[PDB]
This record gives sequence, C-alpha cells and structure tokens, in this order.
Amino acid sequence: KEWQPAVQILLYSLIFLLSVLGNTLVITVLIRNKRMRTVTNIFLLSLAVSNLMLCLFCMPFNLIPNLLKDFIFGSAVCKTTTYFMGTSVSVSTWNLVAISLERYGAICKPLQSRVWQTKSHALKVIAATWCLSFTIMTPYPIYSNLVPFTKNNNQTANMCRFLLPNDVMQQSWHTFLLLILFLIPGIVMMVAYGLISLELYQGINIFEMLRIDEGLRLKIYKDTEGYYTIGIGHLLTKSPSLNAAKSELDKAIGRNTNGVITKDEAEKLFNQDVDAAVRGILRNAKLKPVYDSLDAVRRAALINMVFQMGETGVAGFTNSLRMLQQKRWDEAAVNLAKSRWYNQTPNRAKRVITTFRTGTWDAYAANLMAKKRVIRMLIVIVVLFFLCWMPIFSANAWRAYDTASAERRLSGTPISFILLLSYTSSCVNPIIYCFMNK
Ligand SMILES: O=C(O)Cn1c(C(=O)Nc2nc(-c3ccccc3Cl)cs2)cc2ccccc21
Repeated sequence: KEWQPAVQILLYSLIFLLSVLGNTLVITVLIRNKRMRTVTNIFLLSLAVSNLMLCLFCMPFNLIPNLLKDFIFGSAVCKTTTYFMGTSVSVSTWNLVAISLERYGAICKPLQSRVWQTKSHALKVIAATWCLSFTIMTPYPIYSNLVPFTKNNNQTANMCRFLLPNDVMQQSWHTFLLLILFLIPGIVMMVAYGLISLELYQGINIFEMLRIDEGLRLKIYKDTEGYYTIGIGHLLTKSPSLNAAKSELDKAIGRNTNGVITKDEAEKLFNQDVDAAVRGILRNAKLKPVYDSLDAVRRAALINMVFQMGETGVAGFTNSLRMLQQKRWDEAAVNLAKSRWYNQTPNRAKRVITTFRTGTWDAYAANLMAKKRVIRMLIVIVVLFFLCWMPIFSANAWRAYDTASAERRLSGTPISFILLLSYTSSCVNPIIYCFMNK
C-alpha cells in the first residue's frame, strides 16, 4: 500500500527514541544514585542494558533493511545484529527470573536465605547471565548469512537470514529457545510470584506489628519509661543500675554479651517475648475473658499492649477492657487515648487503638502495601515481556516447521508489526517506572 512506509517510520522512530531516552535515563539515575542500587534494581539495570543493546544494535539494522526491502550492510553486520538480538532476549529473560527468585527470597524466606540478597551475589549472577547468553547464542553469528534474491526486473539484493544445516536442526533450535527462554523461565517466574503473592496476601501479623512498634537495637538502651531494654523491646530490669541490666542481659542468652547482642539472639528473645505476652493474657483471669472475644487483629492489639506494659500493667485497664469485651470499639478507643500509656507513647498507641477500633491492619500496612506495589510492577513487566516476544519466537518456530504456511501468512505487514512488537519491549519498562510515581 502506501501508508505502511510512513507509519513504520512514525512508529519505529517513536519507539527508538523512547527506548533510547528511557533506558539511558534509567542507567543514569542508577549509576548516579547508589542508594537506588538495591539487589532488585541491579538486575533492573542489567535488564536496561539489554533493552538498549537491542534498541541500538538491532532495531535499525532490522527496520532500515525492511524499509529498503534490502539488507545493505555487510555480512558481518548481519551476523552481529542477529547475535545481539538473541543475547538481549536471553539476558532479559533470565534477569526477570533473577528478580523473581530474589524477591521470593526476601519475602518468603527472608531470615532463611540471606545469600541471595548479597549485592556481590547480584553481580555474580548478572556476570553469569551475559556470559552464558553470549555463549549459547553463538549459532546466530555462525549460521547467519546473506541470502541473495532478485526483486522484480532482476534488481539483485540480499537478505540477512539464519539458516542451520537442515529442517530438523531448525526445529530443534527454535524448540530449545522456546524452552529455555519462555517455558522454563515462565514457570519458575510463576511459582515464585505465586508464593510471593501468597505471603503478601496473608498480610500483617503480631510479629510484624511489634517489629514496627519497637524496631531493633543491638545494644542496651532505655524506654520512654526509663527501664533498660534490648533487642525488640525485651525488658531486662527496671532497677536504675546498668550493672543489674548487663547482668540480666547475659542471662537472656548465654555468654557475657558485654552489652551488644546479635540479631538472631534478639529474634530468639523476641519470639520468647511474644510467647510470654500471650501466656500472660491466658493466665490473667481478667484479660482472657476479653482475649477470647476478639478477632485475630484485635487479639494482636491486646498482645501488643501486654508486650509493652506487662500482664499486670494491662489488666489494670479495667474500664477499657470492659468496652472491648462488649464489642464497643469507638468507645474503648476514646478511653484508651485518655490513658498514661497513650500519653507516654502516642504514635505507638494511636496505631494500636486504630487496630482496636477498626479490626483491620490499616495502621500497620504501609511497608506491606509498598511491597505489593513493587511485585505488581514486576508482574506487569514480565507479562508484557512475554506478550512482546512470543509473537516473533512463535513465528520463527512456525517457519522452522512449515516454512510454506508461515511465510505465506506473515511475510508482508503481519511480520512487520510482529517484529515491531518485539522492539517495543525495550521501551516498555522505563515508561512503567515513570508511572510508578505520579
Ligand atoms: O525473516 C524475515 O525477514 C521475516 N520473518 C521473520 C523474522 O523477521 N524473523 C526474525 N527473527 C529474529 C530473532 C528472533 C528471536 C531471536 C533472535 C532473532 Cl535474530 C530477528 S528477525 C520471521 C518470519 C516468519 C514467517 C515469515 C517471515 C518471517
């Protein structure tokens, strides 16, 4: 027709510049701001280098020859742009897989797999991803060649084509590429994001709530009351002596801690603490009638209070425990903010009282909600990456099995736009981070 040539220039140019702009924008802000270089964003940086390689060493060398309807570059350029195109897909695919396993480790087995978060391990897999991508994709420059053909009236021209010795090898390669670039990467991705999405669904528990309430302090310190505490809000002694606290501390674990303590000992102590607080609620015969009456998240709010003030300190709140026992939530929330507890620690108390009033985790779900946003962003990046690349890989496979039916139904504009879908992948992710703001 007569529009295709114009629309192709319109579209391929928009896509080329967007991809060049966005990927280098992303490479810039990442090497600039090293606070931004998490483990996640380090694979995101290696994904962005591929997108750029594909935009610069592949997009022109595949559209210009498609517009000219003639491959006017060298035989070596033909071998090259084929080589970087296969490498790009490979790296991107396995970086997405890297991210999914990294997030899985950080969300589903955080204090069980620390190894996969070390940012030196992040540069180890990335180095392995490029190296092995280049190695596995070496048949492209080996078997890529100019195929001479004659447009009408004997005007001789060439075309860059990838031709392995016979039909069986063609079929075996494209089936192998479908396996190691989409089927296997797709399901490892899917099992990971499914488990990630399982944990993130269950939401916030009492250990999460109490971890936000108090943080982690690895050396002795004081509370708003003035008593010595360690780790995640574990009360050592109320005596003013630091010597009685260094003493009570050393007895919490083992060795002479000399004041500073490991994270795994805080967590070991912090689980015994939550153990202690729930045991108190069920041993105090004034709290337990109220505990029984609350749902899971309001139970956690009661556990939070006994964690902070003790079994005996909290059963003192007889007025408020009546109104909770009687499902009167707004009421008991007014009252709890008139207390010394609220006045001593208002931020923590406002949170706990909201939990009591609403029976939800709204007061504590900020870190969870940011995590959900991130994972939902990765699931969109993956899904559009498959959406963008399956067409061209499915067409090359159909060409390796039935070259007649494949070229007869695609060779004009259908493959011209399928190709364009593929190059559109390299400019998708930078627009996605853009919308991840406002
Ligand atoms: O060959 C053509 O000129 C048009 N074409 C094409 C086509 O453009 N195949 C290409 N595959 C890649 C590629 C894809 C994945 C990894 C590495 C690489 Cl290099 C770059 S270009 C397929 C097809 C099917 C039926 C008819 C015409 C057809």
